[PDB]
Amino acid sequence: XVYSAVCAAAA
Amino acid sequence: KTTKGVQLLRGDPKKAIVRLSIPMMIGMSVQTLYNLADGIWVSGLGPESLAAVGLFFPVFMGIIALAAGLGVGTSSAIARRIGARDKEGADNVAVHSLILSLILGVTITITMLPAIDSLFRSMGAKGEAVELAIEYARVLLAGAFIIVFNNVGNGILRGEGDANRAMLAMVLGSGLNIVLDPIFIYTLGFGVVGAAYATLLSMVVTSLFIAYWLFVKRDTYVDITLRDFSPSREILKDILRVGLPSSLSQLSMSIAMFFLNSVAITAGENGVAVFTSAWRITMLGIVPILGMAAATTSVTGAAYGERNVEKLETAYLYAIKIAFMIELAVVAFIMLFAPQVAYLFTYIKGDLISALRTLPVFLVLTPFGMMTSAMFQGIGEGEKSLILTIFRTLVMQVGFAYIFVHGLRGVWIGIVIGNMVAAIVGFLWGRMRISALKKT
Repeated sequence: XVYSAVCAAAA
Repeated sequence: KTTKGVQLLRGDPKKAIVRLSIPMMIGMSVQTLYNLADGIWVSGLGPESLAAVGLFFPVFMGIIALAAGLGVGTSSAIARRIGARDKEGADNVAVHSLILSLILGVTITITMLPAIDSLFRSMGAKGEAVELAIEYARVLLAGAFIIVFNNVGNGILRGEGDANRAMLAMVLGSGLNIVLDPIFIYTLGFGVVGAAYATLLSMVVTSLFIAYWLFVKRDTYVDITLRDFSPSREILKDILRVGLPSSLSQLSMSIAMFFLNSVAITAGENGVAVFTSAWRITMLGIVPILGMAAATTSVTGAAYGERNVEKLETAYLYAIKIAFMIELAVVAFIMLFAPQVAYLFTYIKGDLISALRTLPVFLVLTPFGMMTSAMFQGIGEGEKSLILTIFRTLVMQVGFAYIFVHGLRGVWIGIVIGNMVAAIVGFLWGRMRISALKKT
């Protein structure tokens, strides 16, 4: 989501 | 002047690793549940609506990595300060990060807004078909400061062992986003932009909670005030030493997934459909790891503050164990219930099983190179967590995939072996830093 990392990880 | 989270942090490292990680893994997971919801609502909107989201993906991930990265530096800096029994320093990192959130946040808004309409045209957007792309990105950038402020507030809390109230923020934000998504998109009939207003409005509420916590209630361990503010050149270097390489790291993990699809597009379109879906399923197992990594940083920082390596090594080594046994269950499930997992993500079923039986096996090796990068940020050396991420995803994961492609099984064979070596390199380098600390 937002907090934290990246993520997504979805489309 | 000592909260519960501080006593966890300043206590048994094994107890600290677990009781901080669980609410983090929860928080990280509940927000992933949102991405699946917003993922299925937007899908039905049509082909034209998904084209605005996918174009607004780099700018979102770009300002998520920044906000989160700044929060990691905040979390690590406060954790190290509290470990050294330095309240005056810990209180002063909290204020320093709050000003940085204002600077970083608003700058993202005022820099990107006038450049968002050229971004689409540069990519080759029509002007009417992707006229939603500017409208979607306009709403998000209008709260790009709130995103950062939320992350910092979250970083401040998990930096003092307050992962419980940090979890609350992750749940309240994802929950409101979840309930406002169908109302804004469908009921109010705003379409794709309604999903942006849902995300915007939900983050406003989270900040209201965050602000109420550390500005109004002030029931947090640290003291936040400007009355005798001392602009530090050292605290600024501290937060950025972890923060800036953290931002690049979170980008590099996804900026390499593009090259993996390129090696899937070259070996074509039917292969990319298999790779992308199999990747999305397997990458779900990273969410529990991320919580452990967030907890590892907090505890290896407090141990670095207390200046004892035996605690720093224990927490970091315990972190790998739990993350190993968590992935052990996850991998087995995906491999055993592969056709069942495929059915839900495929509405190429055969080629997906061939991936979900071999590809997810690299999830077991991951925690070694991940907890190391976590504690690397814990001690304050983010530049090493960055170069280990560059080595893993971009150098090994991609490099092996190209070495095997020059069929489709060579793609998963490259990712696994590449991540297998990186875990071996990462664990050894993590061990070397420990011995270097024991000799210091």
